[PDB]
Amino acid sequence: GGCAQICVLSHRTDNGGLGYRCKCEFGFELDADEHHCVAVKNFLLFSSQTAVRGIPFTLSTQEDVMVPVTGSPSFFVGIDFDAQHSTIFYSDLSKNIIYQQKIDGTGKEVITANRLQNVECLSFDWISRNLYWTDGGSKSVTVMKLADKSRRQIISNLNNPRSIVVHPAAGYMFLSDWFRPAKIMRAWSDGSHLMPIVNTSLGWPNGLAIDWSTSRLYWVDAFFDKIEHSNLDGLDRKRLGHVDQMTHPFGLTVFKDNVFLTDWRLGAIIRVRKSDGGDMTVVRRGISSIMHVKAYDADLQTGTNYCSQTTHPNGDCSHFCFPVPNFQRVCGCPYGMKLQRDQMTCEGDPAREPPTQQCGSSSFPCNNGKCVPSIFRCDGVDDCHDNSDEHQCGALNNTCSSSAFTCVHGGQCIPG
Amino acid sequence: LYVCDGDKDCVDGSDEAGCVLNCTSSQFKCADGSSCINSRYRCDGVYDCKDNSDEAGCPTRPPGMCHPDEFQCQGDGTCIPNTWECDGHPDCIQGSDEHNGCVPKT
Amino acid sequence: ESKNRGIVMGVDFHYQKHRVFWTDPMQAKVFSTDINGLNTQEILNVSIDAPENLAVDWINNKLYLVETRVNRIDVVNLEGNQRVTLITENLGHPRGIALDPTVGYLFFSDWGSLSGQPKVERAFMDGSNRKDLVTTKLGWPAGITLDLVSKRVYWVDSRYDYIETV
Amino acid sequence: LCSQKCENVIGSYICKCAPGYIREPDGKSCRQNSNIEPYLVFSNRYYIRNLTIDGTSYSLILQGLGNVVALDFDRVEERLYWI
Amino acid sequence: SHICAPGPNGAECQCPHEGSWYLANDNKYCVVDTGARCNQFQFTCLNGRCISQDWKCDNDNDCGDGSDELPTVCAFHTCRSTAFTCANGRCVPYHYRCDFYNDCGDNSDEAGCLF
Ligand SMILES: *[C@@H]1O[C@H](CO)[C@@H](O)[C@H](O)[C@H]1NC(C)=O
Ligand SMILES: *[C@@H]1O[C@H](CO)[C@@H](O)[C@H](O)[C@H]1NC(C)=O
Ligand SMILES: *[C@@H]1O[C@H](CO)[C@@H](O)[C@H](O)[C@H]1NC(C)=O
Ligand SMILES: *[C@@H]1O[C@H](CO)[C@@H](O)[C@H](O)[C@H]1NC(C)=O
Ligand SMILES: *[C@@H]1O[C@H](CO)[C@H](O)[C@H](O)[C@H]1NC(C)=O
Ligand SMILES: *[C@@H]1O[C@H](CO)[C@H](O)[C@H](O)[C@H]1NC(C)=O
Ligand SMILES: *[C@@H]1O[C@H](CO)[C@H](O)[C@H](O)[C@H]1NC(C)=O
Ligand SMILES: *[C@@H]1O[C@H](CO)[C@H](O)[C@H](O)[C@H]1NC(C)=O
Ligand SMILES: *[C@@H]1O[C@H](CO)[C@H](O)[C@H](O)[C@H]1NC(C)=O
Ligand SMILES: [Ca+2]
Ligand SMILES: [Ca+2]
Ligand SMILES: [Ca+2]
Ligand SMILES: [Ca+2]
Ligand SMILES: [Ca+2]
Ligand SMILES: [Ca+2]
Ligand SMILES: [Ca+2]
Ligand SMILES: [Ca+2]
Ligand SMILES: [Ca+2]
Repeated sequence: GGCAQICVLSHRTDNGGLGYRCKCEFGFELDADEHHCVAVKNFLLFSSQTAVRGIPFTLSTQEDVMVPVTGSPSFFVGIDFDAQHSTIFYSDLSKNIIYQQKIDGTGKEVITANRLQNVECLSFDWISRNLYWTDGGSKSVTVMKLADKSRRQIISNLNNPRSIVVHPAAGYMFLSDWFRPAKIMRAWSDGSHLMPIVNTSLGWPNGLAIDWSTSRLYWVDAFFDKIEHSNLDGLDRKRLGHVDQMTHPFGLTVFKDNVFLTDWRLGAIIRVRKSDGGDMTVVRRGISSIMHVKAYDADLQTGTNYCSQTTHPNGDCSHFCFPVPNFQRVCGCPYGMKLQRDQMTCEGDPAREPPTQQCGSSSFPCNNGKCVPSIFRCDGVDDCHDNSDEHQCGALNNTCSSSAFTCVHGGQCIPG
Repeated sequence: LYVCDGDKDCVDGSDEAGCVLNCTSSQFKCADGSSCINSRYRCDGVYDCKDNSDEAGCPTRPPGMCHPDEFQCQGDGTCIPNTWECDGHPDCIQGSDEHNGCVPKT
Repeated sequence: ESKNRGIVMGVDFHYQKHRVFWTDPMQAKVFSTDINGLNTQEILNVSIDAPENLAVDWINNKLYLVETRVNRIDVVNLEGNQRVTLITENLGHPRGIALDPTVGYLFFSDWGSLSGQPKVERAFMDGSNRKDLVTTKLGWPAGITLDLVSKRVYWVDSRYDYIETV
Repeated sequence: LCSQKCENVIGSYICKCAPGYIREPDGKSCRQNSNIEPYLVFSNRYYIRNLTIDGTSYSLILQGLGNVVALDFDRVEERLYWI
Repeated sequence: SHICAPGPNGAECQCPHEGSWYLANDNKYCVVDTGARCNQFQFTCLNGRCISQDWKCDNDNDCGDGSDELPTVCAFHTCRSTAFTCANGRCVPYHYRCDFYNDCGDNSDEAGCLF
């Protein structure tokens, strides 16, 4: 049909009597001639109990831009994106795993499955290619480097941390804690400094967003039901007008002249203007347990910093490179390691940070970096989603669980 | 149970014919008569039934002031919970909720 | 026979290729086979977690799927290697799908749209122009089929317990 | 020393505004937070008059009365009473 | 700077008896007393002059004499986290790294550059 990617039948009278139309595969979009395809720049992402999926910003079109992410069971909460590889990162609480996946559905990989309890926010730094997440069970903020899969925990002893956003150009990290007294906190990328930038008149600061056209910070509060925005020092502060039915906001993002918001009580996505509020538009309704909203933008992830310069890569740091304010870099080492006089380089620290075993005593270590109770080892079902636990069981080397049932001739075990 | 609930469970609507809604005291009824909804949803900021009757007849904030179960901040004219006044933490912009007039907890 | 404790939910065929296609929501998979029972293959497994019904287009060699985890109507190649989503807007409980490639019409049913109404609906095979074909005296429409010589649509309802034609 | 009310300290004082008011960075002055603008109402021999506190606007509430010596108002029912 | 003694917990420093003196830079340096004592976070040179501490051991002569660059300082000084370090035991700002200029004692500032 002269189409670049896909040709689909229409009514015989449609398209001037040609009877066909052209469509582009996931991750692609249609161009002015309605025949050729171009790669998507802008689309919105949102997460919910059942699914993580993305939709276009033009409300005239309401068909998904990416292959939806869904599994059995599912409870998605935290999401971020990587544009240079057409990838999204998502966290699942029903499995306590963080995954990376491609918007065409062709790839799925596990970032980590180890020592995640209540992860309910992900942030991604694209100059250094670092991933940050918040956990409310361990009450901590953790950072990982994806090339080496190197892990360090940089903030601890928080009360109820919820949301984290990272700014690579400014070298700042922002965090929110909603245990009374609630606070919004600023840190450096390595977590070396930490200070509350907002602690007055905050009840439930559930969500944070960054505005890049102005270098400003936005937060939404569910106790007082308000949207506020400030400058990154917290010293200039303004409040947007009353949103019509917003009564328990949770998630926030900012794109061009608009601010996008999610409400639990409505189970809805709302769009208003970031300067004033108002002009309420409802993008979706009836979403079962809607959690987070995030904006995919390839242009946002353009940039350079001292960690990314081609003539001296990774800031000469061996493991971690962190941007910090006033356009300069810092180096870090993973958990089992220490820094050397030339801070570029790392060494091993068995004194202060010895090695640790994967899962402790009363659990089975699964090959994907996950821990499950010993009773589950051969109960007949894949309690570890790599199917590690049910591997080579019923054989003479591994007898089966008392909860399971065993097949007499076969020596294979099935749930009771 | 199907004889009158709200759904036409058979073709001609023999069920739901001639009913009068009689929901219990734990619920609220809406002005045009179409729906009854639990009490928690009355006066919650969300229009839970058509014609907005669940939110129409609701208390409002007096002009420039706060409810008797609230506290007001001198520096910003904003309302916070009564408990927040004098609990060691400055909630107001100027921290006026932690004034010198309060007494300790042993 | 459904492997690995699965079931067969929806079935559709292609005649000039000797193929039969079916859906499994317990395995979350879509399968194709030759009508002689040989040459059996799996063609979609990435996000079809609760399929119900299939339709096939024999003029353009396309396969249409109804999905309910995320309410979707999707279009693929018989091999599974190209994919599009056509209808997403108001689907609450899509259950039935039927096609006429000669005229270029798509018919589908929903027993609980997000707007609240049960619906039987007509569309263009690309999803462009949409029309409500039945809304009066309609309960739980579960299946649609077409008569192509007389150009009639037949559908079945399980709440009001009838089989009816337009 | 303070607009509205103030409270004693063993070596100093502090200033506070009543409900419905905001305290400016002066630390000693109060401003009113209602969107409603105040106005003045006064009664002449034959008339009741309406005036703005900035002196910009003058108006008549009622005319042709005999000798209006006293006024008062009621907020609850939005009423005006006179002798 | 002048005289050292092995006191408890470490070394102690004393200045010559020949005049009026003052102790600076963790009392490890000796200065000749005329007042004019300097502010916090600075570094001082024996000619009685004060500079921003970052210039310390930067391989540049900040003062009328090289007190800022002496081994007595740079054997114990450590480079800040946001800096770059060379085998010389010297610290340079990172943007100088691979700038086509030396800025260290060795070629290390420009060593290994991918151009
Ligand atoms: C609240 O934030 C201000 C910001 O300057 C800070 O000075 C103060 O210590 C903070 N209060 C608490 C209890 O952390
Ligand atoms: C409503 O319920 C009350 C209490 O059972 C009963 O007395 C009354 O007759 C009922 N009215 C109708 C119309 O059902
Ligand atoms: C999905 O199908 C492809 C193609 O046959 C196969 O390689 C892959 O293993 C399948 N994935 C799962 C999870 O079954
Ligand atoms: C005039 O104001 C009174 C105030 O109590 C009100 O009751 C009445 O309805 C008003 N009438 C008109 C015509 O506005
Ligand atoms: C060991 O435990 C520490 C502290 O919890 C870290 O989680 C570390 O990641 C663990 N082990 C390994 C193999 O890194
Ligand atoms: C077989 O091993 C399982 C653990 O997988 C249980 O411990 C079970 O009690 C064992 N049973 C026998 C008979 O050894
Ligand atoms: C709310 O109640 C107050 C009295 O406390 C006033 O009557 C006001 O007019 C009411 N309505 C609004 C919108 O504030
Ligand atoms: C401690 O609290 C008790 C509560 O009954 C009393 O208020 C007591 O006066 C307090 N102690 C002091 C030292 O004031
Ligand atoms: C030198 O390094 C030590 C750690 O070995 C301390 O961090 C000290 O603060 C550093 N001093 C400077 C000036 O960088
Ligand atoms: Ca609320
Ligand atoms: Ca198991
Ligand atoms: Ca189990
Ligand atoms: Ca009924
Ligand atoms: Ca309500
Ligand atoms: Ca307080
Ligand atoms: Ca006094
Ligand atoms: Ca120097
Ligand atoms: Ca150089």
